[PDB]
Amino acid sequence: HKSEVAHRFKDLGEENFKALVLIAFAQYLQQCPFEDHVKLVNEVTEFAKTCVADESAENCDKSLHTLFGDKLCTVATLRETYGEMADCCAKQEPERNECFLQHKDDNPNLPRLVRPEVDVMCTAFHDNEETFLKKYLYEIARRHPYFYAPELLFFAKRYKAAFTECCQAADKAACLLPKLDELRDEGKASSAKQRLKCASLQKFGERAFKAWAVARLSQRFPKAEFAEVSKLVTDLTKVHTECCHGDLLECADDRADLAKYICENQDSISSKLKECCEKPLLEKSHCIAEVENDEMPADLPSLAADFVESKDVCKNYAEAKDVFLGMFLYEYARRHPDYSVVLLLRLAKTYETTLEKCCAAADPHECYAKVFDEFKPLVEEPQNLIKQNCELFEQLGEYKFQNALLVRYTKKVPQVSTPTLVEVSRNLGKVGSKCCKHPEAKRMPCAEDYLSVVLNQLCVLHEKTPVSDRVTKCCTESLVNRRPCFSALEVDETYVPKEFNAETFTFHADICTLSEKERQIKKQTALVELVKHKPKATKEQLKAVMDDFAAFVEKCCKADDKETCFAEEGKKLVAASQAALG
Ligand SMILES: O=C(O)c1cc2c(c3c1c([N+](=O)[O-])cc1ccccc13)OCO2
Ligand SMILES: O=C(O)c1cc2c(c3c1c([N+](=O)[O-])cc1ccccc13)OCO2
Ligand SMILES: CCCCCCCCCCCCCC(=O)O
Ligand SMILES: CCCCCCCCCCCCCC(=O)O
Ligand SMILES: CCCCCCCCCCCCCC(=O)O
Ligand SMILES: CCCCCCCCCCCCCC(=O)O
Ligand SMILES: CCCCCCCCCCCCCC(=O)O
Ligand SMILES: CCCCCCCCCCCCCC(=O)O
Repeated sequence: HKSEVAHRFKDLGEENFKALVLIAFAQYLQQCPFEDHVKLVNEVTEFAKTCVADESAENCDKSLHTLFGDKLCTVATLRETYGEMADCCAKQEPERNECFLQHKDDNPNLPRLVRPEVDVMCTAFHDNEETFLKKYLYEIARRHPYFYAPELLFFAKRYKAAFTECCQAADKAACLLPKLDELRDEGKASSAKQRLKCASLQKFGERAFKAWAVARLSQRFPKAEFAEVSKLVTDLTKVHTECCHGDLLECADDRADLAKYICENQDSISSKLKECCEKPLLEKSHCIAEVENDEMPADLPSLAADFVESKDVCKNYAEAKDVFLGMFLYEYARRHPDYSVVLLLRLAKTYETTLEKCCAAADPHECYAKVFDEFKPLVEEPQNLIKQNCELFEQLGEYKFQNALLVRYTKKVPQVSTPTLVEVSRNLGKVGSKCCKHPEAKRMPCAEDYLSVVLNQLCVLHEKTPVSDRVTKCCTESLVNRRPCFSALEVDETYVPKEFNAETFTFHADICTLSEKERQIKKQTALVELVKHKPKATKEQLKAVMDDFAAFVEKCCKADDKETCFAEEGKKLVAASQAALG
């Protein structure tokens, strides 16, 4: 178009345009105050309106990258605040934009965002809704500078809905706080999955990513032909390749192009896309990314015909090995939306290993005739793991389920920092409560998506301050093998029990007046420390100390001299436990 800024303004609408301009500036200029950014947005928006009124007005024909770069280089504090980044202004495009991307700071060292009191938030929301929400959008964007801006805008709108509902409700905090907890977790997860996809693309390569995409789209679009799934896989891998490079505009265009193609070819792809494809440009690709699986065709044949029984297996394989393997994955994935993607990838890797070995024998058919028997234990392992864990979760409930995992995992990797052991076990308990509520058919995909997040949260923390060779091995192995590796960890036999420390197991009256969450973490922290000191304690011995501890807290909270009860009966609890263990 003659004026790309006018085209964006008309396509997005003013409100959306202004919010995305704020995010973009915040993600590049992560240290400038909110008020500086608001002025930039207003200036850009007033310029944009000139172009909408006259596409041939001055500078309206300039590229969005040129205009955006020119505006960054007008920031007066650019060299004093960002130093080296101000030298990108001496360059011409496209080198100037590439230079700017290189100086995005993923660890900007900003203070943690403190959640205000419910009444305080609801009052700010009423008195200045836009400043309240937009400031938070700026705070989140500068802290997550690679977070795809449209999706950040989508979260902002869900927050707005939470505040308009709950701030006019009788019990505001009971309404609002769980909504903010759930939204924060979702945003954390979404951010983590974006980073995970890019990290995996670079380490393991384009081929491995295309395999993941073949499985993902085949489950989603089971009625589409292989050739159509494979075309979509190529474009999706290009979308993620570009998007991981970090250029928002290039990422947005590539995504809009794929959404446009998908929506123009619904009849060849899926019957679930009609609603997404009626949505505005801004939301189309995100809607499609989250579309529900289409219903699979009825009476699909067994895979044994084309992949086991046919005389042409090795011939078809050797002609074009990745196309044949992609076809195997497509046929398996479309039939099993109830599998994790990595499970489907394990089956493809198993089939490939068998074909490489067998097609070289004189009688390949005999060699690979039982290959579908090798899939059975691979399928059953996560299936059984899900059944066992969900049944234990129903028996124990979320808190006690977290403590079951806390003990188990402290014993396997006692060297991990106690805060990390608590957070990971807590989050894994949340995966149980979320996914176990699903029917069996959807449990394993649910578990995979949330475990990907939790386990990479563990890996990156460990990466920063490593402690255990076994955790680094599971974190650096095949992502397809990441979950089985963590599951195969055994109790650390060579761990030297940590030395007793008195104040670690000293408790005060503050525990009674703490929030339920902080009291849970306080107790979970001490349970980890208990196992790190007595790693060989049996489950009976541990339950007894936990039962003793529970009596000690409820007796000393109702005590009228609370402080001395906690000290006196605490010395008793510790001395009794030190003899009931070891
Ligand atoms: O934990 C935070 O600091 C945090 C606090 C928050 C959030 C988010 C947060 C994060 N995070 O993990 O940084 C990611 C997010 C990703 C998308 C959307 C929102 C958030 O929106 C309101 O208060
Ligand atoms: O990668 C995925 O999980 C994903 C899965 C998908 C997709 C898309 C996906 C993504 N993504 O990045 O999420 C972006 C997209 C952008 C434009 C069009 C489609 C998609 O359409 C169906 O299955
Ligand atoms: C993309 C996010 C846009 C706005 C999100 C914040 C809206 C106000 C709620 C912030 C309160 C703190 C949230 C928290 O710490 O859990
Ligand atoms: C200088 C960049 C900010 C102004 C232009 C931002 C345009 C973002 C496009 C958002 C629409 C994406 C559509 C999609 O994801 O499919
Ligand atoms: C569209 C190309 C599909 C190619 C299929 C490759 C064969 C499937 C095996 C997948 C192995 C992935 C390696 C890994 O990440 O562990
Ligand atoms: C409490 C943990 C969540 C519920 C049980 C999950 C079962 C283990 C993982 C299942 C499969 C994950 C993806 C995979 O490895 O194939
Ligand atoms: C925090 C360091 C220890 C991390 C322990 C690995 C977590 C195991 C994930 C594998 C599936 C979890 C469900 C299960 O307990 O079987
Ligand atoms: C040497 C150990 C001294 C005794 C201290 C016991 C600390 C164990 C904390 C038990 C936490 C589990 C209780 C709960 O979650 O309700």
